[PDB]
Amino acid sequence: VVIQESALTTSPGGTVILTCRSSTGTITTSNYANWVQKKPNHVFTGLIGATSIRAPGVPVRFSGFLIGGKAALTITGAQTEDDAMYFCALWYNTHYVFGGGTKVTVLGQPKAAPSVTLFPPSSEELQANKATLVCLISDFYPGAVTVAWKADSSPVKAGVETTTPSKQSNNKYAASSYLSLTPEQWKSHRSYSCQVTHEGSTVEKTVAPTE
Amino acid sequence: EVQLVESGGGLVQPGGSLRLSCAASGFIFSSDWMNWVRQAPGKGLEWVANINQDGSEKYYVDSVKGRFTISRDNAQNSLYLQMNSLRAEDTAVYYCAKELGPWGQGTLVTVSSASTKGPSVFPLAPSALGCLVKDYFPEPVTVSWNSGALTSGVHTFPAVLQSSGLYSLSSVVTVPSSSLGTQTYICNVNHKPSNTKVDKKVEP
Ligand SMILES: CN1[C@H]2CC[C@@H]1[C@@H](C(=O)O)[C@@H](OC(=O)c1ccccc1)C2
Repeated sequence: VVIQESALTTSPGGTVILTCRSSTGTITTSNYANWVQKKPNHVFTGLIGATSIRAPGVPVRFSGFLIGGKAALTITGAQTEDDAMYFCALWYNTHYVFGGGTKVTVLGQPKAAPSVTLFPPSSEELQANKATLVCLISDFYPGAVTVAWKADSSPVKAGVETTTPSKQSNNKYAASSYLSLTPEQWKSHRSYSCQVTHEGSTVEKTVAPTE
Repeated sequence: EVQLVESGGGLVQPGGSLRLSCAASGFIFSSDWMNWVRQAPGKGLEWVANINQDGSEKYYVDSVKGRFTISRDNAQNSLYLQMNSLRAEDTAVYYCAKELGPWGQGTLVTVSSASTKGPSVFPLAPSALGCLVKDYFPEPVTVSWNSGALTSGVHTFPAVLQSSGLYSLSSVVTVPSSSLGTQTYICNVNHKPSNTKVDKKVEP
C-alpha cells in the first residue's frame, strides 16, 4: 500500500513538500519512485522518475528525493499552473503500485459566484412520456457546492443525479444536476426549483409547466 | 513534443477479447520502457504492465497474469496490449504511459453483458440554450455546435451516471437574444458505440 497525504495548499512563491509513504516500512532507491501530475483537462504526465530524474520539460522548481524512508516531491516557489493532483508510484521488483493522490491547491484565485440555469422538460421529451429537469452550474470558485431540489416548496431526493464539480478551461468549476420525473409528476406541481449553495450563499432557479 | 495516442477500446461481453494500441511520436520510442496503466471509475490508478526497450523483459500485475500480453514493435513506434478472457473488473480507461513525459488520453474498455444503447437528444430551448444527451451506454459522447463553427460560449459538462446504469450529459451555449431570431443553433451529437449521429435544431 502506497500512502499519500490528502491535500496541501500554498500561495504562489510558497513551498510545498509532498510525502509518499510505503506501508511495508521504508522506501529505497530500488523502489524507483515515480511522481505523476494530473491537472483537470490535461493528460497525466510523469514529472519525476527513479526517485530524482526530471522529465525534460518539467521546470527545476520540482525536485524528488528520499527523506527518512519516505519519497518526497518538493515544489520550491509553487505556481498557479502547479494546482493539480500528484500521484506517487513505487516499484517492488516486479510491479508498480500507485498511491491515492495528493491534491495541491495554489491560493490566490478570487471567489466566483455560481451561474445557475435551470431547464424545464422539453416538449419533445414530454411527447415520449419522459421528463427531466437539467440544472447547469458554472463559473464558480472554489469547487465546493451543494445542490438541493424542491418540488413546490418541499425537498426532493428521489430522482436526483449530480455530477462532481470539475474545472473548466478558465480554471473555474462547473457542475450539473439532473432530476428525472414522470410527465404526471411534472404537471402535478406548480413549480420545481434548483437551489445551489456556494460559500454559504444560495442561488435559486425555478421552472414551471406554465411556460 | 512527446505524444501517445491510444486506440482499440470498446465494449465486450465477459469472456471476450480486445487489443489496445498506442502510437508514439516525438521521442526515440525504443529507448524507454513503456507502461500500461488503468483507472476504474471511482477507484484509483492501477499499474497493469511494462516492457523492456526490446521486449526482453515484461512484467504484469497479478490480477492480469495469464490473460494479458504486452508487446512493442520496435520498427513502427507502437505499443500493444492484448487482453483475453476479459472480466467485469477490467472495466477502466487504459493509459499509455512512460516514467517521464505526458501519458496518452486513454481509451475506455468496458467489460459488460449490457447491450449498447444509443442516446436521445432533446432541445433545451431558451426563454442560454443547449441540448440534452439522455440515456446511453457506454461512454463517450462528442458534442459540437453548428458543425464545430463556434468554440467559445459553449460548455459541455461531464456526463453523469444515472441510478439506471445509463449515462447522460448536456451541452449549453450562451448567445445574444437578438441572435435567437436570425441565427441558427444546431448541436451535433455523435455516439459511435451505437452508431448514433443526431443533429437537433435547438429553438425557442
Ligand atoms: C525495472 N525498471 C522499470 C521499472 C523499475 C525500473 C526502472 C529502471 O529501470 O530504472 C524503471 O525506469 C525508471 O524508473 C525510469 C526510466 C526512465 C527515466 C526515468 C526513470 C523501469
